[PDB]
Amino acid sequence: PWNEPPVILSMVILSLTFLLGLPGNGLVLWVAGLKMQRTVNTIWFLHLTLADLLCCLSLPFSLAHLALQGQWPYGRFLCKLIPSIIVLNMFASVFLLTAISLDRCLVVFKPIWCQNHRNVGMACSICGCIWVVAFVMCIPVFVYREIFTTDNHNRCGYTPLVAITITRLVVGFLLPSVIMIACYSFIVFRMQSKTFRVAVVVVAVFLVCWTPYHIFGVLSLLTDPETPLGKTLMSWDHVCIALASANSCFNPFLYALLGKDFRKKARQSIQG
Amino acid sequence: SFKPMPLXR
Amino acid sequence: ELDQLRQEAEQLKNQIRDARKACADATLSQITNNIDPVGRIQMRTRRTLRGHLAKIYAMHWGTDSRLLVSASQDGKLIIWDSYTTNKVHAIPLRSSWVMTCAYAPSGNYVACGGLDNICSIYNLKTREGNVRVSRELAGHTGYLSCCRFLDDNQIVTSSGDTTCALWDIETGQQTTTFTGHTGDVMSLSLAPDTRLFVSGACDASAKLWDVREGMCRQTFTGHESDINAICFFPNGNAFATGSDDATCRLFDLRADQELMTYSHDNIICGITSVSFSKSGRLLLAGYDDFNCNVWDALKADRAGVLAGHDNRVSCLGVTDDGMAVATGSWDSFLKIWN
Amino acid sequence: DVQLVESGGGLVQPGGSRKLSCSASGFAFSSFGMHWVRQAPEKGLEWVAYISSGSGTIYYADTVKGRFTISRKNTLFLQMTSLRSEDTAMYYCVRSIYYYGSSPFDFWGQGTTLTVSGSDIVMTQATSSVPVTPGESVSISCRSSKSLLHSNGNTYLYWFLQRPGQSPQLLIYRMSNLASGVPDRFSGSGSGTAFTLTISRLEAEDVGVYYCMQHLEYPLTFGAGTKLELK
Amino acid sequence: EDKAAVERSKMIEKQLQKDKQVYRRTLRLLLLGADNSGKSTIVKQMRITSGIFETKFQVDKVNFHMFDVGAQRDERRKWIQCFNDVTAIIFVVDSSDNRLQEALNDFKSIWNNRWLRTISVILFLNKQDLLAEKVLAGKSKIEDYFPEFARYTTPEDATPEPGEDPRVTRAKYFIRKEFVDISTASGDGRHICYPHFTDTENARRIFNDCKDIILQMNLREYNLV
Amino acid sequence: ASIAQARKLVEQLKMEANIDRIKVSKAAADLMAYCEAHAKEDPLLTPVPASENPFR
Repeated sequence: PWNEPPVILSMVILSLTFLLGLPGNGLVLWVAGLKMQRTVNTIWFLHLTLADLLCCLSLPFSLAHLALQGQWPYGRFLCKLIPSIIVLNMFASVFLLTAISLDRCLVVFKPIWCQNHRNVGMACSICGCIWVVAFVMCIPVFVYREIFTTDNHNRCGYTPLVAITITRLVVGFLLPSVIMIACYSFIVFRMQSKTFRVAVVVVAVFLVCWTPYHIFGVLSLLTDPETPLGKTLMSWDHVCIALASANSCFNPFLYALLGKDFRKKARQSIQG
Repeated sequence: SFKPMPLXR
Repeated sequence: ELDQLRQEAEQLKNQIRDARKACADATLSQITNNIDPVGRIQMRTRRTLRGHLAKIYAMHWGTDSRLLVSASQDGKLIIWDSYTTNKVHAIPLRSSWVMTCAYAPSGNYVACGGLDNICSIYNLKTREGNVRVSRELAGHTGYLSCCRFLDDNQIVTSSGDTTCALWDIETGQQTTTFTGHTGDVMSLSLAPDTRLFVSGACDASAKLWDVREGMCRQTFTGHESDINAICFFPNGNAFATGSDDATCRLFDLRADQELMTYSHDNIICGITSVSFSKSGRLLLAGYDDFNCNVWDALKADRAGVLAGHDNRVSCLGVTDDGMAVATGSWDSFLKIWN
Repeated sequence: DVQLVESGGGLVQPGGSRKLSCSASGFAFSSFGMHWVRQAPEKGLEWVAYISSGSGTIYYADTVKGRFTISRKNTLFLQMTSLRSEDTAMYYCVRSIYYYGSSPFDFWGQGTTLTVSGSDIVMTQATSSVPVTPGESVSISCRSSKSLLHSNGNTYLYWFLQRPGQSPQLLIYRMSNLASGVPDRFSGSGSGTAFTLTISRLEAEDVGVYYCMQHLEYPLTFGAGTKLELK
Repeated sequence: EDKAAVERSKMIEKQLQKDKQVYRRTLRLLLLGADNSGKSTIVKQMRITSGIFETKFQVDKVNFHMFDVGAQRDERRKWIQCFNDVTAIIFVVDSSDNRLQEALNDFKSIWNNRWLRTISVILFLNKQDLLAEKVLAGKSKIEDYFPEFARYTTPEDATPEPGEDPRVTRAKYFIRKEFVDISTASGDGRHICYPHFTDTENARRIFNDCKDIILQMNLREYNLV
Repeated sequence: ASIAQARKLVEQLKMEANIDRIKVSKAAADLMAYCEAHAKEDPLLTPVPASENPFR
C-alpha cells in the first residue's frame, strides 16, 4: 500500500528502527538495571538508552502518520502532545550524546579533577538538567501545533516556524555536533588507531543520522508550498525523519555494547 | 498562515 | 645423628599411611550409591544486602540465625537485619584490611581482624549505645586469617604464622598456642560441641586440635595446593576442606582419612569457602569463577548453582536453623538465598 | 556513667510560653531517639513528644500538637506555648534507640517540675493498689483497647517501675524481654490485649507504682498504673 | 516502631555515602620491596608484631595510602590477594648488585601472578648513587653476574644526567632494561611498568604515574582505549 | 635446634599413629544415617513454602 518510493522507504527505515531499537535499548537498560552497577559510566548510558527507548516506543505514531499519509487520526490534544512526546526523546538523546562526549573528554583532559568531583549523583543531576533543557526545547512545538484544513480531512501542523526551527538547529544539532567533534578530536589527539576508529564512527553515525533532518528543516523555509521543490522536499522529509529516528536504534550498539565487558554481561544475562 | 508537518520537526 | 630421626619420621609417616589404607574397606560412594540424589536443588536470591563500599571478605550468622555481620576491605563491619535488610550497626575498623570476622553465639560480641595481626573484639550491647572495642588480641606474628568464638570469653584464631591460639578475652592473653603447621594457616572452624577445632593451612594439610589439650591430634592430607576453606559437618565428626586446587574433600575424624572429593572437569577456579546445610546433605562451596556451587554431600556430585555475582564469592555462611545461605562477594553484594 | 538531666522548668502564668531542656552525656546522643514523658502530680504518666535520630521524624500527643515543639550537641529542647493549667507536671527526658533487639526507654532523666498557676490506643488496669511483703510473690496486670501484636510477631508492651520519689526504670520491654540491670526476680507475659508482670521473692527495692505502656503506634499512651506497697 | 529502625538504616546509609566519596577519592598503594631496598627511607621521605604500617601522603589535592607491609611471612601469594585493588604496586629495588637476581625474581612474581593482572607496577630503582660509586670504583663488575653486560651497549637514545660518565649509564640502563624485559614478557598491555631512578621528587613521581594509571583506566572503562 | 625439632616431630607422629580408628564402612554408615535423620528439619533440600520462608 502507498507504493511511493519515498514514503515506503521511510516506513521501511521506521519499521527497522522499531524492530532493532526495542531489543537494542530494552536489553541494555535491563542489563543496566540488573547486571550492571549504577556507576557514572552507567548513568549516561542509562539516560541515553532511555531517551532512545522513548524515541522507539513513540514511533508507531510516525508509522500511523505515514500510512494515513495525510489528515490526522486523532483529536487536537493528541496532535498537540505527540510531536512533543517523540521529539523530546530525540533531542534528549542528542544532548546526552553531547554530555557523553564532554565527559569522555574530561576524563582524559583532567583526571585529577575527576578524582575529586566525578560521582554518580553529580552526573545524574546533569542528566536531569539535560532532560529539562530538552523539555524546554520542545514546548514551542506543543504551543504552536494546531489542526486545520490542509486536506480533504483536517490536517495538523503549524515568524515562529523559522524562529523555533533555527533555535532548535543551533542549540540541538550545531552545538551538540560542534562539541562532539571537538571532544572526539581532542581525545584522539591525546590518546591510538582504535581510539580514532571509535571516535570517528561515533561522530559519523551522529552526523549521518541528523544532518538530513536539519538540511530539510531549513529548505522547508527556503521552498514555498505548492511547488515541485516543496512537494519533493516534503516527500523525502519522511526519510529524513526516519534517519533521525534510527539514531535511537544505533546508539545502544555504538556506546554501551562496544565494551567487551558490557556486551559479555549482556550475553551472559540474556540467556533465559 | 498554516502548513501541515510530520511529527519530527 | 639427625639422619636417624629423619628415618624414623619417614617410617612413622609410612605406618600412618599403612594404617589408613587398612581402614579403607569401602569408599563412601559405594555405600551411598543406592540413595536417590538430592535432585534439582535450585535456589533464588530472596534478599541482597546492598551497601558495602568495597569487596567483602566475611559474612557470619549470629546464633539468632537472623543477623549477619559482613566485613569488607572498606574498613567496615556491618550487621544486617537479614529479613528486612536494614543495617543495624556499622562498625568502623581501625585497619581497613580485614580478612575475617565472627559473631559470638550470644550476639554480644563481633570479632574482626586481618593484615594488622590484631584480632579485635567489638562489643555490641554497650550502655553508651555505640559500638566500641572491648579487647584487641595482639600477639601473632602474621595476618590473622580466621577466627571463631568458643564462648563470650574464649576466641580461637588461625593466623599466617602457622599457629592457632586460644585466647582469653578478659585477660587478652593467649591461654594456649597450637602449633604444628608448616605454612600459613588460612582457615578454621570450631566443632559444634566446641571441644575441638580444625584449621586448614597452605601446607595442603588439615589438622584437628582439642582446646583442652593444646596439640594436634590428627593430620589429614590429600590436596595438591593450599587449603583455602574448611568446615565441620553438623555431626561434629567429619569436616569439609576446599583448596585453591579447585577441589574440596570430605574428611572423617574416626576414619582418619579422606572419604569423598567434589570436582568436575570444567571447574578450575580456586575454592574460597565451604559450608553444610543443617542436615549435612548439601555441601555448599564458593569459587573464584564468580559462582557458588551446591554439592550433594553423599551422592558426591554437583546438584545446583548460585550465581549473579560479578566477582569471586568470599564467604558462604549458612544460617544456624538452615533457613538460608548467604554469599559474600568481591563485588560488594551479600546475596541471601533460599 | 550514662546520664540525663532536664532543666529549665519553673512557675508560669496561664497562657505563658517557656523552653524546657534536656542534657545528655555518656552515650552517643545523636544516634538515640529522644522522647518526652510527663506526670501530673496525682496521675499516671502521659506521653508528650518524640524526635527520632537524625531528626528524621517528630510526633506529638493529640493534646499537645503544635502548642509544644521539640528539637535536638548532646542536648534537646521542648518549646511550649499557651501553657494550660493541665500542663502542670513533672517532665522526664527519655532516650530510645531503635533497631532489632534494641531496648527503647532504657534510661529516664531525673525530671523537671513545671507549674502553671478517641482514635488512640488506650490503656487501663483492673487495679490501683496491692499489698505485698518481702519474701512473698506478687503479680500485676494491664489491658489494651487494641491487640499490641504487630504483624512481625512482637508484642509491643513495655513495663516501667517508678520507685517512690525518683525516676522510673525499664523493667520489661516488648512484653517479654528483661531490661539490663533489672533483678531476675521479675517476669512478664503478654496475650494480645491483656498483659501481666510478676515478681517472685519480693524485696523492698521493688516497692513502687508500675506503669504499662503500648508502643504499637503514637501516641504512646501509658496505663494508669498499679501501686505495690508494703504490708 | 520498626519505621524507626528503618530510619536507623537510612542514617547508616548516609554515613556510608559520606564515606564513599572519601574512599573513592583517596588512592590505595602497596609498597613491596626487598629489606635492603630503600623502601624504609622512601617512607621516611614521605609525610602526612604489627603486620602493616599504612602511611598517608598528599600531592596536589590527591592523597594516597601507601601500605608498607610489616610483620608477615615471605609466602606473599596470600596476603597479596587483599591488595589486588590498589591503583599501583610500588616495588623498590637496590640497583647495587650479589642479590639483584632475587630482586628480578620478586618482580617476576609481582608482575605475573594471577590476581594482579590489572595493577600497574611503579618500580623505584633506589640507591642509585651507591650503584654509581660501586661501578666507578670498580668494586664489582656486573659481568660477573650478568654475562650479557659484556655484550650489551648503551642505547642510542639514552638521556643521562649532564656530567654522568658512560659506565654508570651502561649500568643503569642495563638494569632498567632487565626489569622492563620481565614487564614486557606478558605482552598484554592491561597493566604497565613505570621504572624510575632515585630525594624530594619521589612523591611527584608517584603522582605522575598514578595520573597515568587513572587516565588509562578511564579510557579502558569507556571502551575508548 | 634440628635434633630437638625432629624428636618432637617423631613423638608427635607417634602420638597420632597410636590413635584409634574405625573402618570407613562404619563412618559412611552413620554419616548416611545422620543425613537422612534430619531430611525434614533441613529446609534447603526441601524447597520452602512461602508461608514458612521468612525471606519471601
